[PDB]
Amino acid sequence: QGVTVSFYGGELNGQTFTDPPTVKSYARKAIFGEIFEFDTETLNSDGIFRTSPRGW
Amino acid sequence: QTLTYDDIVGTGLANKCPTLDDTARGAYPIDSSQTYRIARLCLQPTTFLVKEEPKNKRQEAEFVPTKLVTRETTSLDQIQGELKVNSDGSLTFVEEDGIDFQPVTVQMAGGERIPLLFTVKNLVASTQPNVTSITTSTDFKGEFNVPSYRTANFLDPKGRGLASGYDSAIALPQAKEEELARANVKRFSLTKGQISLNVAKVDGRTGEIAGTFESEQLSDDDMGAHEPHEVKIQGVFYASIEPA
Amino acid sequence: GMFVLPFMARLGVTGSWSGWSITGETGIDPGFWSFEGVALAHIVLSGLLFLAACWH
Amino acid sequence: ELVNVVDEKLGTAYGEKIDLNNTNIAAFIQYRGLYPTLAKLIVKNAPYESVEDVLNIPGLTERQKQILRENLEHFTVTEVETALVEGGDRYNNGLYK
Amino acid sequence: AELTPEVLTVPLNSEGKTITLTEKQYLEGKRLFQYACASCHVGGITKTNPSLDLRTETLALATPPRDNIEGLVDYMKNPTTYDGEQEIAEVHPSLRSADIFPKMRNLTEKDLVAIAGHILVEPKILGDKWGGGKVYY
Amino acid sequence: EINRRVQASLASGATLEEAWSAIPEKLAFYDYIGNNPAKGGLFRTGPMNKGDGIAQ
Ligand code: CLA
Ligand code: CLA
Ligand code: HEC
Ligand SMILES: CC1=C(/C=C/C(C)=C/C=C/C(C)=C/C=C/C=C(C)/C=C/C=C(C)/C=C/C2=C(C)CCCC2(C)C)C(C)(C)CCC1
Ligand SMILES: CCCCCCCS[C@@H]1O[C@H](CO)[C@@H](O)[C@H](O)[C@H]1O
Ligand SMILES: CCCCCCCS[C@@H]1O[C@H](CO)[C@@H](O)[C@H](O)[C@H]1O
Ligand SMILES: CCCCCCCS[C@@H]1O[C@H](CO)[C@@H](O)[C@H](O)[C@H]1O
Ligand SMILES: CCCCCCCS[C@@H]1O[C@H](CO)[C@@H](O)[C@H](O)[C@H]1O
Ligand SMILES: [Ca+2]
Ligand SMILES: [Ca+2]
Repeated sequence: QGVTVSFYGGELNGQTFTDPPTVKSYARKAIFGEIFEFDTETLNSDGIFRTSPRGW
Repeated sequence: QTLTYDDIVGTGLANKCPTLDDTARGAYPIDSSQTYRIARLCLQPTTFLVKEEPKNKRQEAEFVPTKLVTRETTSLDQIQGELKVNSDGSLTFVEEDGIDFQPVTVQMAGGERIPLLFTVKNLVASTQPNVTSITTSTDFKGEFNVPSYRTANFLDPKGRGLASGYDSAIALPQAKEEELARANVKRFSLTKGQISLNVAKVDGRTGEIAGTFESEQLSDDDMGAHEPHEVKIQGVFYASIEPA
Repeated sequence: GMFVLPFMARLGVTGSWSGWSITGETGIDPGFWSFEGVALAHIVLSGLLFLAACWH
Repeated sequence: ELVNVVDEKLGTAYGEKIDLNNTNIAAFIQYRGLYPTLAKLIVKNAPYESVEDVLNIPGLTERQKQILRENLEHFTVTEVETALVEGGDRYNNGLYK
Repeated sequence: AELTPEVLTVPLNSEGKTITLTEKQYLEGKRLFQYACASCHVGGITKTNPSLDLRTETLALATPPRDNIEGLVDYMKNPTTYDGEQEIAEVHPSLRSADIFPKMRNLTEKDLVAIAGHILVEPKILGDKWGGGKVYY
Repeated sequence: EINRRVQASLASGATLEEAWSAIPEKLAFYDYIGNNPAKGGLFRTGPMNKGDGIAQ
């Protein structure tokens, strides 16, 4: 289907990606809503969702 | 004196190639004007050797013995193909079809299991020139194809595959992908193997030959997830040669 | 950091049921008196001595 | 860079037409007259350097050639992909309904 | 929604003639299809060859065309491969092979018309379920 | 609310990049499922940052 992704605002503002692996990677994050860059190194984060103090 | 399925079933003989008597030391004449085929090629492995992976490059690694754990399911059989007479008098066997692969798992000292696709798929094997008769001095040497041990639909335990399956580690929804690329992106191996067939017995009247073989090929690479091992397979073979 | 392995090797126990030896050989058969067989024998002895202690 | 070669092939003509060098044989049911007689001959005599080479299959009847000519617009050829043609997958690729 | 005369109106031949089945014909067609055919064709698929289904669009691209009463009735007498090239009565139930498929022995011409009408009406009711397999259950 | 603000920016003549760049990062961050308290696990312990990471 020749799917592309363009970003508006944020870090990636003004950029467009067309290679299927990259476009697919952003589509996978879009099921979570808005897309963010995370530091996963400082805490050795494992990539699995946890609840907030509201939940606990 | 001819055995039935009920004579054979459960004995292990079904995984064994036919043998020839010690009196079978004859010669099978080749008519350069006649066309020939191998009506049945059988390869019965007796030893699987795996080359160790040494830490020292100055050290020459050796092939070490292994324990077969997948039982009497290892032989290649009912293989057929053209036996060409070349202009220089050499013969070339061109494999056409048959039960020409077996998945095999052998186990190294310490427990490491080595799966491989023991095979002669697409074998092309040739003798020396000027083979006017097949004798106990005739040898066949050739190459074959070794496709991926798993084919393209195979799904790993987290549901990932090449022609099917997930393309990511779905249990880690927000992990960084780069470190998982080798496990996430399945790749299909296709390499070459080499084999030698040493004729040891010939029944000139029936066109049957038997002997020993040695073949070398790579083991399973788990669809690109890790490096394969080098394997050397030794065993006995049988072939029936017919005018075609 | 091996502490009891050298004491088994000192008196002739050099192989594993899994096929290796501490001298680096492959496909050796140590019989029952592998490192594992020694360990098993000591566990069984322990249990028998425990039961004897109860009786006495 | 690591690439899934099947996903990659979906971005070529393979994802748009019947690839005479790669596509599983059930795809020939899409068009009148191709399955199973021509479909078997096409897969057996693959691969082809161009779509028109399918007309050179030895033994084709004149009616078979006409049918192929009417369907060349639905065919393509790409490089043989090992992952699609091993395992007998052109004859049975593990998909039923 | 109702099983109307319009739903029960299906192509009789390849030349644009239609035939309007009665409700009793529709019920007879369902019964006869279950009796003789559903062991392999339940829900419009084909268990012993899932590549070929009973969808109207599939039947239309068969040779000769099978998306009408005459085509389906002929198929039950003298079935062919999808390209019309081979006669397969020896491995597919038909009147021609009623000797080896005994359930065909008592099917009358009237019965074959009902079975054909069932195959054509059922996708008009069930849509993608007909020939869809388990995905659409 | 994000879409409402973007549409109001476009209607006032902003470009697409300008409209999305006007969205506060804090507002976009609420529109992400990793902050949904119904995405955790009973034994996935600790701060949300331990899962998807520290948002940057
Ligand atoms: C039943 C027979 C038996 C056998 C064949 C073994 C065999 C073994 N034991 Mg086990 N063990 C046993 C019973 C046995 N054990 C019992 C009953 C216990 C509980 C006390 C143990 C507790 C034990 C431990 C904690 C360890 C072993 C270990 C071992 C291995 C090394 C042995 C060694 O180096 O000893 C060395 C023995 C000596 C140096 C003997 C010293 C004797 C002193 C000097 C005698 C002095 C008094 C004497 C009366 C003086 C007069 C003598 C006279 C002749 C003049 C070897 C496989 C080692 C191992 O590898 O574990 C996996 C180890 O760490 N064993
Ligand atoms: C109302 C109680 C409560 C709540 C809602 C919170 C909430 C929170 N705590 Mg706090 N905390 C509390 C009390 C609480 N705490 C108490 C009393 C202490 C002193 C121990 C602490 C000490 C503490 C530390 C040191 C930390 C937190 C952290 C956190 C955060 C992560 C929580 C987590 O991972 O739990 C996980 C919850 C579980 C795994 C559930 C345990 C369920 C038990 C084991 C069931 C037992 C069953 C029982 C045996 C069955 C018996 C049956 C029998 C009758 C037959 C979260 C905001 C973490 C944080 O992020 O800090 C910034 C952190 O590091 N808390
Ligand atoms: C299994 C034992 C079957 C029974 C019972 C019936 N059919 Fe069948 N059907 C079967 C196969 C294996 C095939 C494909 C044959 C081939 O090689 O082409 C078919 C095909 C049909 C078709 C053609 C479908 C198409 O898309 O062109 C029709 C119209 C059909 N079958 C009808 C039919 C009827 C009416 C049956 C009962 C009287 C019946 N079939 C029985 C397998 C089997
Ligand atoms: C010879 C030999 C050897 C050695 C051996 C040994 C060392 C042995 C020991 C043994 C032992 C060491 C034994 C013991 C036993 C014990 C017992 C037999 C016990 C019993 C008990 C009881 C009976 C008890 C009971 C009770 C209880 C439990 C509780 C309470 C009550 C009562 C008390 C009743 C070896 C191997 C080297 C080899 C070679 C040979
Ligand atoms: C081009 C593909 C790789 C970059 C885009 C992938 C999604 S974005 C990517 O996702 C990770 C998991 O959320 C984060 O840890 C990381 O910060 C973020 O850059
Ligand atoms: C008392 C019985 C103890 C149980 C013995 C477990 C098998 S023995 C075990 O096998 C592993 C796999 O082959 C080896 O890697 C390891 O070196 C060996 O100790
Ligand atoms: C309580 C567990 C008993 C298990 C007994 C296994 C014996 S096994 C047997 O043992 C002999 C003596 O070592 C060896 O020589 C021989 O090679 C070995 O096969
Ligand atoms: C308590 C039950 C545990 C019994 C385990 C008996 C292992 S017995 C042991 O096994 C080896 C093969 O693995 C052989 O090499 C060796 O000869 C044999 O004695
Ligand atoms: Ca990590
Ligand atoms: Ca020889």
